[PDB]
Amino acid sequence: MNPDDIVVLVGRKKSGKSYLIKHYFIPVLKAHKISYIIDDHNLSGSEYSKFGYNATSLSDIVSKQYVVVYDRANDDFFEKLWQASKLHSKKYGTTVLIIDEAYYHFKYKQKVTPAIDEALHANRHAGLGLILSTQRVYDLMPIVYKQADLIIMFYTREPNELRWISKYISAEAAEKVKTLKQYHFLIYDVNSQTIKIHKPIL
Ligand SMILES: Nc1ncnc2c1ncn2[C@@H]1O[C@H](COP(=O)(O)O)[C@@H](O)[C@H]1O
Ligand SMILES: [Zn+2]
Repeated sequence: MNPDDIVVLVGRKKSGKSYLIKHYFIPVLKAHKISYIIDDHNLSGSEYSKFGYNATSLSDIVSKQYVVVYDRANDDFFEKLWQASKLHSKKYGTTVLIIDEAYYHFKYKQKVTPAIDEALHANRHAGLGLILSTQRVYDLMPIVYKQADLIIMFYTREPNELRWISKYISAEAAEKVKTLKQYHFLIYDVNSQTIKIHKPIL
């Protein structure tokens, strides 16, 4: 794998999306001593509170190695977060920014600020990987899928979703996602146009 990859996770509630982040991605990052920042929008105790230092200021995001951000509010937040995260990776080296409700920052039809643009196109220069998760394929700007290194998808047969997957990801991906069993997930490697059907994690 690669710490500075953009990984997009797509699946409904209880599909196994969060489980994959909590019991695969997070433990493997830790084990390899890859630092991470969790931009957490779910609530006392954030969904990801157990997995890092619960930051209460921008300075905490820069200075703590494993950090959880409670994102429950100004509209320039991502720009602030992004700035803080860049300073974080200068200190800790390559860092994964984990965003569990990615449609907050990368929603379909939203304007693209320079920060969002850097996040999608220059993330390796910035020393920052991304793990973005969303409920439906069509929640995010199509551009996110074009810029992804890896796209992970759980079962769906929703026709709008299949059309988006064919159009912006892979028509072959759109074929295989229809037959995924519970907790199984398709991995599409954007760079090698490779598909792998992965079994449920242990
Ligand atoms: N091996 C497994 N892979 C994925 N999900 C599992 C597994 N075993 C149990 N689950 C259940 O699936 C939930 C994950 O759903 P989600 O909120 O989409 O992550 C967990 O909280 C468990 O209740
Ligand atoms: Zn956020």
